[PDB]
Amino acid sequence: MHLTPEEKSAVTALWGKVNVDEVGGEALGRLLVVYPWTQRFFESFGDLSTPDAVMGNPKVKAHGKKVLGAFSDGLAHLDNLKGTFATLSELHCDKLHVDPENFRLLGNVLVCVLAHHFGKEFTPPVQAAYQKVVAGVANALAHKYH
Amino acid sequence: MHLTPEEKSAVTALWGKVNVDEVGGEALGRLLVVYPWTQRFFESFGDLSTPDAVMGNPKVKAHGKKVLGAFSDGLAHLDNLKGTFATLSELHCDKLHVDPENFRLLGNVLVCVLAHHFGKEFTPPVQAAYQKVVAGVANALAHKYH
Amino acid sequence: VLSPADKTNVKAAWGKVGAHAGEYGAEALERMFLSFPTTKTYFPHFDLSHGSAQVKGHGKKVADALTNAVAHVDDMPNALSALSDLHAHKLRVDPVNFKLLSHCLLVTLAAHLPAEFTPAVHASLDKFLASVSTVLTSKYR
Amino acid sequence: VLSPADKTNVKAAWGKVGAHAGEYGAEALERMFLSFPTTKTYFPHFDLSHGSAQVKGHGKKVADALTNAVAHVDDMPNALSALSDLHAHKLRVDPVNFKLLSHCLLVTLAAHLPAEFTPAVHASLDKFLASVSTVLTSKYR
Ligand code: HEM
Ligand code: HEM
Ligand code: HEM
Ligand code: HEM
Repeated sequence: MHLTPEEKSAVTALWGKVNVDEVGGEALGRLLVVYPWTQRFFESFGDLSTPDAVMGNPKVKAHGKKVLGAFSDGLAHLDNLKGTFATLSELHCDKLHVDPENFRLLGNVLVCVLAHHFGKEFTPPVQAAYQKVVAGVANALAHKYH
Repeated sequence: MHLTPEEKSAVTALWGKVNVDEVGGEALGRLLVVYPWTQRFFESFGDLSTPDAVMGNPKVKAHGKKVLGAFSDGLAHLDNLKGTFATLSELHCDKLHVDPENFRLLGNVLVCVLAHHFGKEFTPPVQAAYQKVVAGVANALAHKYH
Repeated sequence: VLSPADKTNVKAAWGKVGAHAGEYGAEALERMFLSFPTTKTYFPHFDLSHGSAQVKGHGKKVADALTNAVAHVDDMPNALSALSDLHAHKLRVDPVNFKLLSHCLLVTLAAHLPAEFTPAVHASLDKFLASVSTVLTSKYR
Repeated sequence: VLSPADKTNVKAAWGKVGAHAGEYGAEALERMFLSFPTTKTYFPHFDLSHGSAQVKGHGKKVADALTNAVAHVDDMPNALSALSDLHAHKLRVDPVNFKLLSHCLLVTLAAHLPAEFTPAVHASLDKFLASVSTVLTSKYR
């Protein structure tokens, strides 16, 4: 996690404009459509057989909002990602049994979603900062695995 | 490194039995044969058309000993891999233009050669400590890339 | 394998790119160089500053090769054969790098095609770039 | 693609494995669980302690599917279609993990077959495990 000060202002500046509820549902939904194997964790969510079934599923949207709410909260603690996500790391490992590669896939999908929403505003340098942030978050969510 | 004392000592005790000249030559040679694209950095070493020519190539052998020699000296700085390999990281990036993914490939090949040499002694717990060392070294070697 | 629907999605999305391919290629490359700096090790002979002519020129070459694969979507291993030889025998780029460029191409398309970059299309494009990458890497060893 | 020399190399090495296949499967899994703890997330229902019967039994199944792949080396997709379906639609193991098991299998082979694990054979075995992995993940999407 080497975020220069200017990288950090870029990340925070953009994040200020995000509707986390909406972006959360899009990112989780697209993860499940593009990388269908990630659906293994959500069998209680009902119908996930087509793109519209996944994107409009109320459980997928509510879960996306929850995932991204916790992610935002992490953007307020960029100097202590490990500490911030420690109990979630443990939970994902010991209770939910989620392969940490899933955090990396979600990070990449989140980057495409941000690109989709912001267009030109998501410049190459802004992307580069966000790539360090999603990797830092993925690493923090994995740090308690054993 | 996040090495445990029993892990640290498992690494160190095994390493004291290693013939660095032979293992270096074998690790670098296997790298060029298993992953042929890695030959791109060694056009001036001569003939590398066949495994026999690669393994018998004296420049491959001498380069292998040099690489493992530096790795060897790094095993005495486990609490500070980043600082030990900093100048080397810079050289690999700025002068040699070596994709760090190559460091990972060599690490894995190196682990296979240790197993080949030590057999029964290269137990699953001993492998796990070495996998951590080899990733640690790769990461230290890539740290100054920009 | 690409399905009928994938092929349709890719031709549709690439059709809207049209005469922007080159520009999008160069932007994909710049994104890659900045987000994944290790990829710069393959271009030591290029000037990589913003707006560099070598980057634009190479962007166009990449985009044209992608355009050719879309035009021969049912015969890609044969349409990209020469490029496959070049990458395996001369350039020898490590396979992990293909995923990095593919991701940056998707970010670039998302940034420019807001109406066409639906979930289904994103899925098809991702599968397409992975098949291209597989072909380009098929003769490595 | 597997060359004729590769098939010969792989058949020879696996032939020597012989009746130890099951033992080597189990040892490869154990090395994977220890070296790459994230892989344990796919086996929360197993007792993963040293010498557990679940690991042994699973090691046998893995080893037997590989024996079958070696015997059907020229027709892998067909011989493994069922396992390919299983991994794609039920188990849904992330593709990155196949590399991790493959590496641990190689280390196991290197450790038990010193004379047979030559550079050329090491190369062929790695290509073979990669093709098997490709096949097992070919229907994921
Ligand atoms: C940015 C990374 C992520 C963050 C910050 C995050 C955060 C959270 C939070 C706050 C919860 C609720 C915890 C609770 O119930 O006590 C949760 C639950 C869950 N997460 Fe994660 N998550 C992330 C990524 C993922 C991904 C990629 C997957 C799998 C593809 C996943 C799978 C799950 C599952 C299965 C649950 C439980 C759902 C249920 O209630 O049945 N998470 N996550
Ligand atoms: C364990 C990881 C590695 C270590 C510790 C290491 C270390 C070294 C050292 C000490 C040198 C001598 C530099 C000098 O003369 O000042 C060197 C040179 C070099 N290394 Fe690495 N190396 C590693 C891996 C690799 C790999 C994987 C590659 C490419 C496949 C590579 C490519 C080179 C090249 C091309 C040179 C210059 C050789 C020449 O002068 O012709 N290295 N390395
Ligand atoms: C989508 C995948 C890719 C495609 C379609 C593609 C296509 C091409 C094309 C058309 C050329 C020009 C060859 C000629 O002059 O005819 C080329 C060259 C080249 N590519 Fe690839 N490429 C891909 C990915 C990559 C990646 C991932 C790298 C490494 C990061 C890479 C590195 C290079 C290099 C160094 C050259 C030579 C550049 C020069 O010296 O002019 N390519 N590629
Ligand atoms: C070398 C490639 C692999 C092959 C040939 C292979 C083969 C098999 C076979 C034969 C089965 C048993 C199906 C049955 O009971 O009839 C199986 C199941 C399974 N495999 Fe794969 N496997 C491979 C890689 C992996 C990897 C990398 C993982 C995840 C880390 C994995 C996870 C599983 C799991 C969780 C099961 C079900 C275990 C159970 O509940 O008994 N496999 N595999």
